[PDB]
Amino acid sequence: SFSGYLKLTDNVYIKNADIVEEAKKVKPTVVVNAANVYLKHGGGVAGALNKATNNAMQVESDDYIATNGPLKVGGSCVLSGHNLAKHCLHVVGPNVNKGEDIQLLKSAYENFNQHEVLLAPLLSAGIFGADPIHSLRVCVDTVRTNVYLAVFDKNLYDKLVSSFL
Ligand SMILES: O=C(O)Cn1ccc(Br)cc1=O
Repeated sequence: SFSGYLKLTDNVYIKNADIVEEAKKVKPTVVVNAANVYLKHGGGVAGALNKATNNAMQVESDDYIATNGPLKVGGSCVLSGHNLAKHCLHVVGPNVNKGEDIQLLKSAYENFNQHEVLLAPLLSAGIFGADPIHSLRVCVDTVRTNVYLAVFDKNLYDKLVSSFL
């Protein structure tokens, strides 16, 4: 199971970890991907998860987009977790760098409530441009299911823990 996590609330846990390495170790039922609406897994968490699947996540995602069209910002889809998890929940948080609406971050986190337990990154953090402290606050105030947050950057992990209200 999940180990070495710091408990933030009744249902939110956090660890300084590479989510790919965490997924390979725990083999969770659900790993959350920081997806974009096109499921183009180029960089950040998406690029790293996709590379760990030997591009199988991207091939599967391109078939999903060909059939269904793009996701909405704030939306999600459930696809295979390949060698990382039973399922991958591709969640689209708003990308501030692309001028997307930051109020959609709460809608993005609501997707986590459809899964009892998840391994996840902070939505809209990193290359998505949002304030990670604000993302963690929205996470704790929105997600009611068991979420295990993997924060890649040590300095950010330390700041998130020390500033947590
Ligand atoms: O650490 C993360 O999980 C995401 N991330 C990565 C690197 C930096 Br710097 C900021 C940030 O939000």
